[PDB]
Amino acid sequence: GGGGGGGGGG
Amino acid sequence: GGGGGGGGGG
Amino acid sequence: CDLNINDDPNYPMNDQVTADLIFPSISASIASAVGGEIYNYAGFFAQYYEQKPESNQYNTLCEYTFTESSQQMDYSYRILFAGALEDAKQVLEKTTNPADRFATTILRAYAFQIMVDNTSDSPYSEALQGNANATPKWDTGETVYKGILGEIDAAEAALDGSGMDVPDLIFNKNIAQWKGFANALRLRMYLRFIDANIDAASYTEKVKTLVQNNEFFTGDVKLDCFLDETDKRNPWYNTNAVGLTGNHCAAYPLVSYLSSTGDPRIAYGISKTDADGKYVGQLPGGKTHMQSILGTDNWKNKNVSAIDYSIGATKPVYFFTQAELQFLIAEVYARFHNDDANAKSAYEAGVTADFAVRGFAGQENTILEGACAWSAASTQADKLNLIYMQKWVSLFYMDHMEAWSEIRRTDCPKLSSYSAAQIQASESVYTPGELVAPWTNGLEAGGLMKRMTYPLSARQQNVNTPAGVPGSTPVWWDIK
Amino acid sequence: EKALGYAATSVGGEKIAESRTSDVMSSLAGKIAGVQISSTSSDPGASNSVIIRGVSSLSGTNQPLYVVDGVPLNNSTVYSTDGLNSGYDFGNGANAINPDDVANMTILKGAAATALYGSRAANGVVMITTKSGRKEKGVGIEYNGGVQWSTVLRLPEFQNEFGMGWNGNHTELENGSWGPRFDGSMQLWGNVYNNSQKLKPYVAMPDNIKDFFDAGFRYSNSLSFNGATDKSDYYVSFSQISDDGMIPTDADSYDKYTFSARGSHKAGALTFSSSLNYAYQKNNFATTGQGLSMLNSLYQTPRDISIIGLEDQNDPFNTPGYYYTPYGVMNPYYILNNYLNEYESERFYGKFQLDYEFLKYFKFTYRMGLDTTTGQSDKGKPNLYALYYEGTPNGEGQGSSSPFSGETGQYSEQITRRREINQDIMVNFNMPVNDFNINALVGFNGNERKVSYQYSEVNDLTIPTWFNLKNSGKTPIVEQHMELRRLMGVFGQFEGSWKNMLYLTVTARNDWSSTLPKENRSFFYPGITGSFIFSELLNDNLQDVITFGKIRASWGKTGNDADVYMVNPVYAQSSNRIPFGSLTFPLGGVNAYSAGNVLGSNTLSPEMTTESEVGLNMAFFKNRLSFDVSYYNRNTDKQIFSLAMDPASGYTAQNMNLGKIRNRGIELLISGTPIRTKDFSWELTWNFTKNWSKVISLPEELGGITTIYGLNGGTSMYAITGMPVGVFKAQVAERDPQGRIVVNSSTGLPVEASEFGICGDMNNKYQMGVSTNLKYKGISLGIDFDIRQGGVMYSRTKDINYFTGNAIQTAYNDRNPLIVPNSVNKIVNGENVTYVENTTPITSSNIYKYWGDGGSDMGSCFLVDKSYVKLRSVVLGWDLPKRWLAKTPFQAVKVSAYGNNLFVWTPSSNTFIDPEMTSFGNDLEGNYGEYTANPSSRRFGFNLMVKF
Amino acid sequence: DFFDAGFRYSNSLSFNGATDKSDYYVSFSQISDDGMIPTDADSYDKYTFSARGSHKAGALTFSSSLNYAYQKNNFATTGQGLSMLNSLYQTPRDISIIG
Ligand SMILES: CCCCCCCCCC(=O)OCCCOC(=O)CCCCCCCCC
Ligand SMILES: [Ca+2]
Ligand SMILES: [Ca+2]
Ligand code: NA
Repeated sequence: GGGGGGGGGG
Repeated sequence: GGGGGGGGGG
Repeated sequence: CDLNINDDPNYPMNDQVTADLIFPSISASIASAVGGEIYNYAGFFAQYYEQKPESNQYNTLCEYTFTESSQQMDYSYRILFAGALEDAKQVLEKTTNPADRFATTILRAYAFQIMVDNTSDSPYSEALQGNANATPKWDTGETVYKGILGEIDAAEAALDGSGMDVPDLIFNKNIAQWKGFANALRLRMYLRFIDANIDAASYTEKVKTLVQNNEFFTGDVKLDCFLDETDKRNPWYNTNAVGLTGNHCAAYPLVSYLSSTGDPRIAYGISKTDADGKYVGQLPGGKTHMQSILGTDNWKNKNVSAIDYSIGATKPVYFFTQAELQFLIAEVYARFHNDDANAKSAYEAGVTADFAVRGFAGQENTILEGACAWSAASTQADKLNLIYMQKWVSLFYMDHMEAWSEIRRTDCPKLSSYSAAQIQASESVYTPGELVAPWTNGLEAGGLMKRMTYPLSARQQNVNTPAGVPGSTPVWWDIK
Repeated sequence: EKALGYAATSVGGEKIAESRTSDVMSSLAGKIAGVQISSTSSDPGASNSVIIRGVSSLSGTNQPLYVVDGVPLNNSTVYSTDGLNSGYDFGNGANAINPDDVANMTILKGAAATALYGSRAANGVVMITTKSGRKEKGVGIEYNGGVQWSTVLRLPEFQNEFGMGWNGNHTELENGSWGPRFDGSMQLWGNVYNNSQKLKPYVAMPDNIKDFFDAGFRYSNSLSFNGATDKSDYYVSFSQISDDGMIPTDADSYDKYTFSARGSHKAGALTFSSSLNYAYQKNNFATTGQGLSMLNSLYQTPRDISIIGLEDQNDPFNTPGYYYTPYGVMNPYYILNNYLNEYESERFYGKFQLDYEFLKYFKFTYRMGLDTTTGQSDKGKPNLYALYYEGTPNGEGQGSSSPFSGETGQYSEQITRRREINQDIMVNFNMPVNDFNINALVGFNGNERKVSYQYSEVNDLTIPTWFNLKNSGKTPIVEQHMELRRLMGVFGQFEGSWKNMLYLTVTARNDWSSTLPKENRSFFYPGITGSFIFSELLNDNLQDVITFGKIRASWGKTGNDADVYMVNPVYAQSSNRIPFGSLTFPLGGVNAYSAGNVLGSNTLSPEMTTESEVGLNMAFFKNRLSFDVSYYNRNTDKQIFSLAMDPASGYTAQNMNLGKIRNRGIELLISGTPIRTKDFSWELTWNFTKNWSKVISLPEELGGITTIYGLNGGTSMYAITGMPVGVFKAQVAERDPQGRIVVNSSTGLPVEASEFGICGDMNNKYQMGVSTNLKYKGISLGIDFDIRQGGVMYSRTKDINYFTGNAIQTAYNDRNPLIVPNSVNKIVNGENVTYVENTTPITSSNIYKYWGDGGSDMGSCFLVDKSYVKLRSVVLGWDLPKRWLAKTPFQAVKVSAYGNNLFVWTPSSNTFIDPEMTSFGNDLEGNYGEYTANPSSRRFGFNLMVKF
Repeated sequence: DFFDAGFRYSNSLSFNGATDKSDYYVSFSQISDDGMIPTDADSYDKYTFSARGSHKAGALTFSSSLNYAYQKNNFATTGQGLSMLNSLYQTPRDISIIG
C-alpha cells in the first residue's frame, strides 16, 4: 500500500 | 487621476 | 434535473490533450524514478554511501535485510510503467511526426532498460494493454533488450528530415543529440550482450562499427530543469534532504580509493568529518558493528564523512554521463580494437569531462599524471582496471543506477575477498577501492546485491510475475 | 409504526440528552444492537463513526443516511488526507444537530425496505424527529447550562528502569531510554549553551508525561422557546459549546453554536410548515503524525527528563536551538504555541413541507430540503530554518540531520463549499375496509449534491512567523475542485393490515443516477416485509403471561450508484509521487498532462444489495421482561470500485463492479425490571451483536486482493476474496519446519520470513452492552458498560514506545545479553537446508534494535488487540420536587452529574492505547489503526436544567 | 438589430396564518432574467426563501425571522479592451452586424 514512514534518530 | 486609457486604432 | 453531468470538470476534454501536452511527462517521469529512489538504493549497492550513524531510514538497504514485501522499488515501478510508458504509448498514438516518435521510442526504450537492469525481467510484449490484459506476461530480459533496440532501429529508419514539434527538456528539439543518445544506449546495451556472451560475435561486430562513427551525443544526456522550491527539485535531494533528514554518509570503498589517488573530486558531495576534519567512509552494512566495537559516543555522525546535500537541490538528473560514454569507448578501444593511443585519449577525456562537471576543471592532471597515469598501466587488464575504476568514480553523484549495473557486468571494482570485520581490525590488508560485502548481510548466499526484488504491486495483482528470488541471483547479463 | 418488519431501535430525546454529549450519536455508543458507534479521538470536535451491520462499502462510505424531518442531512466529514505526517479530524456532518432539539430517534437497521430514501439507506437510516410546540405551563422556556472536565484516560505503560541513552550507554542528547540502570548519580544532559550544561540526578520521573497534561474544560448553554395552539406550533432553540481540551494551551479547541426555528400552521385541509437551522463551529487541532507534532515529540522523551521543566522558554536550554534532543522531534510546548491548524464552518439547512388532505382518504405532501455549508481551513508552520539553524547545536551543529531541514515554513488556506437539495412529492391514500387496512404511497424524489473547494499554499516564509500568502518569495501552489451529482426516482409503498395482527408491506423504487454510464442509468429494487402479532390469538390466561409477541420477516433489495466521474478517461496535470515528495509540472515553464492512473469503464452496472431478515419480539408480565432477536443475511453486490491493477498494465486501478460483500449477524436485546414499586424501580438491559464479514469475490482477473490502507514496506490492511474485510498482513519471523524462529548467526536478531503473514482482521468477534437504571422517586442512576472483543489494529503508540525503550515490555531480561528462546540458525550452502541450535546472543548494544523491530513478532507486534471493556457512561439525575417550586418561577428543576468514557480495561497484551482511536477517519480506512493519535480522555460534568 | 428582446419569468408564493397568540409567514420567490444582449451572458437568477413566526404566552413573546437568498449573475463585461460593446460601437456604418 501507498503511504510511507521514516525511522527515528539515535 | 489614476487609471490609464488607450487610444484606438485607425 | 440534467443527468448528463458526469464528464469530470476537473480535467480537460480528451480532444484538447495533444501529443505536445503529453510528451514532456515521459522524461520527467523517468527522471523522478531513476534519479530518485532507484538512484538512491543503487548508491548503496555500488557502495558510494552508507547509512548515517544517528538515523535509520536505510538500515535495511545497507545490510541487504530487505525482502520483496519491503517494496523497495514499488514507487518507481508505478512511475516508469503507469506513468512514463503509458504516456509514451499515447504520444505514439497521437502524432505521426517521425522525429517525435524517435524521441519517445528512445525514452521508452530507456525505461525498459532500467527495469530490466533491476529485475532481469520485465513485462514488455504484453504491457500497457489495460483491460484487454491486466496480467501481462513478464518477458525474459533479452526478448526486451533485443526488442527495444529493434524499436530504436525502426524508429530511426523512419526519420524523413522533418523537425520535432514537442517540448523537449533534454535536448531542445535537437534531433542530432537524440541520434547520439540512441547510439549511446546501443553502445551500453551491446557491451552487455558481449560480457554475457550472447551472440558475442555479432555484438562485438556492432560495437566496432558504432564507435567507428563517433555519432554520439555531446554534453550530458540529462533533465536539468529543477528549481529549489517545492515539488520542483531533484527527486533524490527532494526525498532525502527535505522529506527526510540526512541519512547518507560516505562509504569506505569510495572514500579510501579517492584518498589513495589524491583525488580532489574527494570534496564534491563529501564533507570532512565534524570531529577531526578528515575523510572517513563507513564499511558497508557496518553501521551497528562499528558502534559496538568503538562505543556509542565514538561513532556518532561526527566521526564519519557526511554526504553533502547542498549541491543537489537544483542538480540535474542524468541518464547518460558524457564521462561515462567515453569510458565505454575507451574500453572498446582497449579490448576490441587494440588501439592503445586511441583508448588513452578516450580515457583521458572521460576524466577531464568528469573533473569539469564537479568544478575542478584544470586539475585532472592530479589523476592523469600520478597514481592513475596511463603510463604505469602495465597489463591490458591493468588499463581496463583503470578504465572501469575511473568510470565507477565518474558516476558517483551522477547516475548511480548505471554505476551499479556496470559494476556487475565488468565485475570491477571487485569484492575484496576480506570480510568487513577483518578490514576493520587491520586496514593495511584492504586494497583501496574494492568492494566490501556488507558486515551484516541478509543474503543467505553472502556477497553483493545483484537484483532488486520484484514489485509487490506486481506480485499481488499480476499472477504471471516470476517467483521471488534472493538478491544474490544475477540479472541475465551478469555471468560472473 | 411498529408494524415494521425488521429490526429498529427507538430512543427518546431525554436519553439522548441525559449524557450531555455535544454530539447526538456518541452517547448511544454500545447501547444498540447492530449499531457500532466510535469516536475517532477524544480531541474536541472530532468525528463519530456509526456503522450498521458491518462494512458493505469498500470505497469508504458506510455511514447511515441521517434524516431529520424527514429531509436527508449532510454527513460529510473533514479529516486529514495524510494521517501519517499531519493527522487531524475536524468533525462530521451529523455533529451539528443540537442534542436538546431531539424528540425521538429511530435507527432503521434493515436494507430491505428503503424505497422512501433510496440507495443511501442500504447503510441504515437514523430517523431523527425534533421537538415541536406544546402547550404546557407556563411560558415555554427550557434552559440547560453545563460544565464538564477532561482528564487523560490511559497513557502507555512505561518502564522506569533505564534512562537517557542508547546501546545501553549513557548519552546527553537521546530521544530514548536505552541507557543504564538508574544510579541516583549526577550526570549531564542536554545541549550546551554559553559553555554551561544542565546537571541533575539520574533517576526516573514516572509522572513526567502524565504531568504534561492539563484538565480539559468545557461549558455549554442551551435555551429553547416553545408554544402551540390548536392550529399551530412554534419552537426556537439556541445552543452553545466551548471546549478547551486536556492538551496544554488553546491548541485543542472546539466551539459550537446552533440556532433553530421550527414551526407549523394548519388551516382547513392544508398544513404548511418549515424548519430552518444555522450551525457554526470553530475547531483547533493539535496535529498528530511522525514529524514534529506534539505527541510524537512527547513520547520521544527519556524516562528521566522532566517534561514540564521544558515549558519556560525563558530558560535558553528549552529554546529550539538548545532543546535537549535533535532527533526529529521538538519541544512539545513550542509546537503547540507556534503551529496553526484551525477550521471554521458556517452551515444552513432547512425544510419546507406542505400537506394537503383531500377526498376523505388522500394526502398530498411536498417536501423540500436544502443543506449548504462553507468551511475554511487554515494551517501554518514556522520557518524553523531561518529562526534557529545558524549558530545553534540543533542547529548548524547537526548539518543535514537537523530537525530544521528543510523546515522552511508553510501556510495554506482552503475554502470548501457544499450544497445539497432534496425534493419529495408524494400522495398517500389510507382507507380501512372491513377489518383490513390499506395504505398506499406513491412518490417522486429528486436530489442534487455539489461540493467544491479552492486551495492555496505558500512555502518558505519570508517573515518566519507570519502566516500569510504574501509572506513567501517562492511560487504559490493553487488547487481547485468541484463535483456534481444528480438523481431522480419514483417509488411506491403498499402496507396492508388485518385486525391489528398481520402486517404486510411492499416497496418498489426505480432510480436514475447521474454517476452511472449513460446507457445504464436506471436501476430498480423491490422489497417485502411481514409482521405477525401472534399474541393476539393466545389463550385468555396464556396471554396473561405474554404481554406482546411479534414475529417478523423481510426480503428485499436496494440499488446503488457510483461516485462521481468514474466512467470516462481523464488526463491529469502530470505529477510524479516519489518517496516523501513530488516532482510536478510545470517545469521549467512547460506544462504537461499525463494519462490518469485509474482506468474508467462504461461497462459498469448498478450496485445491488440483497438482504433477508427474521426477528422475534416478546414481552412478559406488564412488560417486566422483554427481548428482541433478529438474524440478517445481507449481500452487497457489484459495488463500483477502483480495484488495484498491476501498473504494468499502464494503470494502477480499474473501475469495475466487485462481487459480494456479505455480513450476517445476530442482534439480541434483553430487558427486565426486577423491581417496580411506586417509589423505586430497577431495570437491567443487555444487548448483544455478532457480525460475520466475508468478502466473497473480488474480480480474479486483477488478482483477488486490493489494498485499503497500507504503509509502503510495512503493515497493510487489505480486502481479500476469501476473508473478512480488513485483513492485515505484517512481517513475521521466519520459522523452520518445526516452529522455531530462525535467527541471524552473527547478530542474534530474528530473520524475516520471505512473505508477510496474515495477522488478524479489523472486525470485532462480538460486541455487547450491559446497563442498569435505578429510579427512586426523582433520583435516577444510569450505568452503562460497553464490551467490544476481537480483531486487531495497528498502533504507532506501541511502535514508538518500543523503538524508544520506554514501553515496559522492553525492560525484558533486565536488558542483559540474551539468546532468543528456542532459536536456531539456518545453514544453507546452495540447495541443502539445515537448522542448528542458535548460540549467538543479542548484545546489550543491540537490544534496542530487537525491540525497535518488535521482538520475535517483528512488525506484526504492532498489531494490537482492539478489545476493550469500558465504563461508557454514568448519569446521576435529581428532579427537584415540584412542591419546592411554588414560590418560584420554575416549573421544573433537574440537576445532573454524569461521566463518560470513565474506565477502560483491555487484555494484558495491550498496555498502550484505548483501542477507540484512529488517524484515518470515521469510515473503513479508519480501522487500519491509530498513528500516535492523541490519548483518549475521561470526561465528567454537571448540568442544570430549568423549565419556565 | 444586434440586440435581442430580453426575457424574464418570475414566480412568488407565500403562506400565512395566525391565531390570537401566534402568526406564521413563509414565502418563496424565484426570478430568471436573460437580458437583451445576445446569448446567455446577461443572466440573473434570484431565489429567496423566508419563514417568520411569533408566539405570545403571557407577558412573553418570542419571534424569529430566518431568510435565505441565492443569486447567480452573468455579466457582459464593459470597457476599453476586447469587451463586447466597445467591439460593437467600433463598427463602420456600412457593416451588417448580425451577419
Ligand atoms: C408545489 C411545488 C412542487 C415543486 C416540485 C419541483 C420538482 C423538480 C425538482 C427536480 O426536478 O429535481 C431536483 C434536483 C435538485 O432540485 C433543484 O435543484 C431545485 C430546482 C428548483 C426547484 C424550486 C421549487 C420551488 C418550490 C416552492
Ligand atoms: Ca488545553
Ligand atoms: Ca441575452
Ligand atoms: Na498515468
